[PDB]
Amino acid sequence: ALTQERKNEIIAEYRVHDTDTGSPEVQIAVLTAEINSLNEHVRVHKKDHHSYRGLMKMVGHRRNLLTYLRKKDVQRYRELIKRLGLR
Amino acid sequence: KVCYFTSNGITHIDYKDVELLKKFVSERGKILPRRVTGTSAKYQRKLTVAIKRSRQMALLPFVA
Amino acid sequence: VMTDPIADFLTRIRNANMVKHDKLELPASKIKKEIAEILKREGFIRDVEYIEDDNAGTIRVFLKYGATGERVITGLKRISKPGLRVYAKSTEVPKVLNGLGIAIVSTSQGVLTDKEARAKQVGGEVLAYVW
Amino acid sequence: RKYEIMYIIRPNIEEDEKKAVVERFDGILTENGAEIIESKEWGKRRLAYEINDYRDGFYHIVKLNADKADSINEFDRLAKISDDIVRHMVIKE
RNA sequence: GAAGACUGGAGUGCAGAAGAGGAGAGUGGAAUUCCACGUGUAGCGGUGAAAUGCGUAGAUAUGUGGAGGAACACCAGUGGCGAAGGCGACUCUCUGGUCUGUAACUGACGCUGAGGCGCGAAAGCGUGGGGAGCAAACAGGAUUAGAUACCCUGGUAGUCCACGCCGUAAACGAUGAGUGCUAAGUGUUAGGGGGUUUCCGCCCCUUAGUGCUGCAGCUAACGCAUUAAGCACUCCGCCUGGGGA
Ligand SMILES: [Mg+2]
Ligand SMILES: [Mg+2]
Ligand SMILES: [Mg+2]
Ligand SMILES: [Mg+2]
Ligand SMILES: [Mg+2]
Ligand SMILES: [Mg+2]
Ligand SMILES: [Mg+2]
Ligand SMILES: [Mg+2]
Ligand SMILES: [Mg+2]
Ligand SMILES: [Mg+2]
Ligand SMILES: [Mg+2]
Ligand SMILES: [Mg+2]
Ligand SMILES: [Mg+2]
Ligand SMILES: [Mg+2]
Ligand SMILES: [Mg+2]
Ligand SMILES: [Mg+2]
Ligand SMILES: [Mg+2]
Ligand SMILES: [Mg+2]
Ligand SMILES: [Mg+2]
Ligand SMILES: [Mg+2]
Ligand SMILES: [Mg+2]
Ligand SMILES: [Mg+2]
Ligand SMILES: [Mg+2]
Ligand SMILES: [Mg+2]
Repeated sequence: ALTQERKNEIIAEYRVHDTDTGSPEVQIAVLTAEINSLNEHVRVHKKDHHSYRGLMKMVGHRRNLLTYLRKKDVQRYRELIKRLGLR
Repeated sequence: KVCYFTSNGITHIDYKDVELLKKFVSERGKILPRRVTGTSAKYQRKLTVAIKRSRQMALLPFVA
Repeated sequence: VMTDPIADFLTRIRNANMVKHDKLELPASKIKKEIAEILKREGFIRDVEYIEDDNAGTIRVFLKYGATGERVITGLKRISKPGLRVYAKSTEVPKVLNGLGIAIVSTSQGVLTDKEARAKQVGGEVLAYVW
Repeated sequence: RKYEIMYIIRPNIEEDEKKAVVERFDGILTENGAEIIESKEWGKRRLAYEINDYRDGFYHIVKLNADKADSINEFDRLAKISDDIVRHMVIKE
């Protein structure tokens, strides 16, 4: 997991306004950070399958959120995707 | 019967306290069943953890 | 409910009858209110009331029984489910129990009973059979 | 994150070298960014069983507030390799 | 279909809780086996009975010391966790899921899912290690009309660890997943609220699991019955007499 602070800087950095916590711009950023953190654990611990399932579930959830954001409002999607360096 | 730590509000069963743990082990060091001790399951788990942790440090005998 | 709320309404009424309940409350909707009004005006229930709340509102219905039970309403079924929707022409509107029961049809002038849909010579999606 | 280390020093030891081996491990924890909060000795006790040919020991307790988790590892290694400690245990809390 | 709006479905934030969930490293005590050394001496072991077998080249027994492997007594409980397989000694590092409480945030962002991709008990295969117990194949002794078996004395592959294959089972709740509705009574696990009491404590309410007994309802019957096999909606998989197969 990401330490509470490490999560909070990401939340504060990707806020669309002063008080949000659940907007897609925040959830996608946090999920990207978490799966990146899990990438190297999977790389070094290659026989941990019960955590690979969690990684796959996170990837699927983040993809669904990205699809929703793209459909609803394209400009936000194309700004955020460039900010996070996705694709 | 009534639980011990629940009555005395003891929220922590430390493994540095041999005299308290002497009550819950029989004449041979075997942990007494919860039915005889009369403690709650939640505190029984902590108690068993503490008994094993104390046994590891030669504070209590494995077999007496 | 998740997929089809009208079927949920019908099955709630059916479940309430089986154990001889007296009233039932459920979430409200613009079509459920009108179905309840048709049921009351036709004579299959006793009363309907609307209770207001924050999000959407609630509707309660008081069911009707004879002097010694004898369920006034003895059967409900849904015809046009989300997986298959059925439409009826003006000359194809079904007759339930030789007119003893009623069929609800959502025509171009609101939802109508089977009888009054044959007065305006209009048809549409059949929702439910009640008898 | 806080910690707690217990270890037993052999009985047949003299006060000077006993203090030397007491303070060597305190120093080895301080070699890394680990703040010691306590170093009190918990005293002579009689072992419930003979872990070695021995029957008694100096029980010693240390409190730490470390984060990097390397000080405890180095203590573990250089206390396992030494023959002036018979048994030790690190606990996280 | 399009343009808006909302929060009850879904998710995040904040405060708590429990757990044999998984991967890596280190450590512990009982017990079997073997080896060395004192005491001793005539048997030990084994079965329905007996024998094969071990022992005067001195065992079995008994006391001390040493070596190595595998599994973790008591706790332990229709208890817990995980999607399934499955997970039980202790400590540290890296990690996934779940529940309760709050109403702060987004505002339908959801369900199912052919083909695809991953996991998948045990036996089994390839390379390199390890081998204390156990034990397919095998040898001897017994029983039997016969005994390629049950029983007894031994015993190799394997059971263990590293990497890569295999992809099966009575892989079972013989019961696909999601949602809503429909009498009660009583145990247990993890939480929240309240009344009383000086606190422990007694009682009620409530959320999420796990057991039992039973009304309506269902079934050919046995039985299921708020953890449905009852009443309904969405999506998927499968069946159409037996043998051949
Ligand atoms: Mg919610
Ligand atoms: Mg745990
Ligand atoms: Mg674990
Ligand atoms: Mg031993
Ligand atoms: Mg001997
Ligand atoms: Mg589960
Ligand atoms: Mg708003
Ligand atoms: Mg699904
Ligand atoms: Mg498939
Ligand atoms: Mg195997
Ligand atoms: Mg092999
Ligand atoms: Mg033979
Ligand atoms: Mg054998
Ligand atoms: Mg099969
Ligand atoms: Mg087959
Ligand atoms: Mg099974
Ligand atoms: Mg089957
Ligand atoms: Mg179902
Ligand atoms: Mg209370
Ligand atoms: Mg329940
Ligand atoms: Mg239910
Ligand atoms: Mg059936
Ligand atoms: Mg045939
Ligand atoms: Mg045929």
